[PDB]
Amino acid sequence: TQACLPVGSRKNGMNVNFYKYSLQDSTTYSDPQYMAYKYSDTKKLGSVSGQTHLSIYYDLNTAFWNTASWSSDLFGFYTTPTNVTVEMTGYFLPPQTGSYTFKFATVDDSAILSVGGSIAFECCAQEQPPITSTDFTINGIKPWGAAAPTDIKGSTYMYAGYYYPIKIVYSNAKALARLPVSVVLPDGTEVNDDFEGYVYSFDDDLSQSNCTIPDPS
Ligand SMILES: OC[C@H]1O[C@H](O[C@H]2[C@@H](O)[C@H](O)[C@@H](CO)O[C@@H]2O)[C@@H](O)[C@@H](O)[C@@H]1O
Ligand SMILES: [Ca+2]
Repeated sequence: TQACLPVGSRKNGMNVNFYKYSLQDSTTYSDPQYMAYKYSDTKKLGSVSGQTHLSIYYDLNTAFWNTASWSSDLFGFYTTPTNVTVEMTGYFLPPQTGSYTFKFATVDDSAILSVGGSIAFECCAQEQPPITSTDFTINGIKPWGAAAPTDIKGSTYMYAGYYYPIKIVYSNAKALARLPVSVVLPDGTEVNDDFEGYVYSFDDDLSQSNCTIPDPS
């Protein structure tokens, strides 16, 4: 897996961008091209930065489930979380060399995790429009109106001390939003929801020369 060594000032946590998703659209959220990149074909609704608590939960009254609703429940950002796509980007800093098992405990309605330079995004280009890779580490999809898969896991081998691009794209098509995010470290340590000290951001520096490490090994 391709990693990076950005030399700018490090920022804490991951950037989160918000994009429109059509209420009750039961097709788009499950299109692989949409989850990978097409979500950015609309104007960004806005963004927040510095996020370390990655897990998503929005709920509302069952009497309202066929309807849009304004709330700040997603990352403090005022939107309609009943119907929205979220892109989280940053860099993962492995404390140790080994296999890392990322997990989505379940999902509602869809989410992907991509890991690696030229997979999640290009090294030193975190803030750019999305690249087109559908080589997902995790691809979770809730069937329309039925139970979502659980313990949806994916492994990446990482070398200590390099920064690995990560991208989570998440969509809610209606009603409840759910995405519990965790990772199991090579020592068996579980990191649940709060990724402080494991995820960082760097401002784009497309001039930096030695940013990409094709083979960290
Ligand atoms: O019983 C259907 C469904 O209800 C709830 O999920 C809702 C919503 O969040 C989903 O996006 C859509 C489409 O799958 O279904 C519901 O409106 C949850 O109770 C869920 O567990 C369940 O399958
Ligand atoms: Ca939903």
